[PDB]
Amino acid sequence: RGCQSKTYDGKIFPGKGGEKQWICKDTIIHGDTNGACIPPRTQNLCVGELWDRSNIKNDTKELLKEKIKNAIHKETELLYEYHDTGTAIISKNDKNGLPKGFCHAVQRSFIDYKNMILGTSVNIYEHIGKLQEDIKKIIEKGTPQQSTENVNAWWKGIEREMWDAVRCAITKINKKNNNSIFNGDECGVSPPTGNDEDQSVSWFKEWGEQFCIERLRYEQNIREACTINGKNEKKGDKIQGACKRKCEKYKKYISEKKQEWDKQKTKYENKYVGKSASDLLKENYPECISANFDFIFNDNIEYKTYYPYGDYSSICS
Repeated sequence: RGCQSKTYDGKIFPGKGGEKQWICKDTIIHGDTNGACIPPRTQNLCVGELWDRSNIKNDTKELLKEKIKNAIHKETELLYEYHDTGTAIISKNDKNGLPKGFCHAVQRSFIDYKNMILGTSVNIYEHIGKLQEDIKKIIEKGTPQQSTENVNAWWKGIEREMWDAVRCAITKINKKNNNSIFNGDECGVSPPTGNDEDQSVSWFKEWGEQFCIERLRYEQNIREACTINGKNEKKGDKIQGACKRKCEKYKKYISEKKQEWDKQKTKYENKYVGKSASDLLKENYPECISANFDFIFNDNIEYKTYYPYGDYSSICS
């Protein structure tokens, strides 16, 4: 049942809206994994074979494995379409001849599958949930007794194969264009690892890439509306028409993103002592280089007065 074209950042043209939004949950004690804000992509994860209610209550680990593989293959195929058509927010920016943001999206969904199966899934997500309980039962009955350790070992034992589903799907795309010859290793010869394993970090990094890309889109729109003629617009007396409109859209945007930033920044910096949320985003995404997060999301009252449009207050005046 299902696993259709993605819609998490809006439907693919001629499709209208249907976009999903980041869902932030109050993070209590976090000793193992978690994650503060759930990505729209994660909410659109192709589960189908696994769930819709669990559909693996009485399956064997071998059949569980084939379903996971099928889900991963389809997810990769669907994400390719979503970024290729330039519908995903992170694909809009610029563009092997892989669509912009596609590899990052696939890596993130792979990590989401891993965490959903290991039971170490950040915020107990509605659709999945009880799915993890049945996984543990299937594994416990299907493997030699030495419970969370057995599921972990099982995943490690099949991880290479699951990643090959991604590589295989990438090569299967070689039925479309001859602009590039995909060998399947474009998104990495091995699955994501390191800090990317921690779903909390993966989600925050995704939030940051999207945020920075949208910020640049607002900047371009602002520049086109506030800087023609020779220089001025709404410098003069106050902010005029088109320039004010674009600047106001940005102010509104930052206002909405502030809550998401605070929660993720706090969770990340408290778990990774010494490391800064700003560095994490700037070291990973080119789009975040020009973003001064501390300035953009400053809580001072003097800030909203002196800089009504945040970091773009000078272009907006």
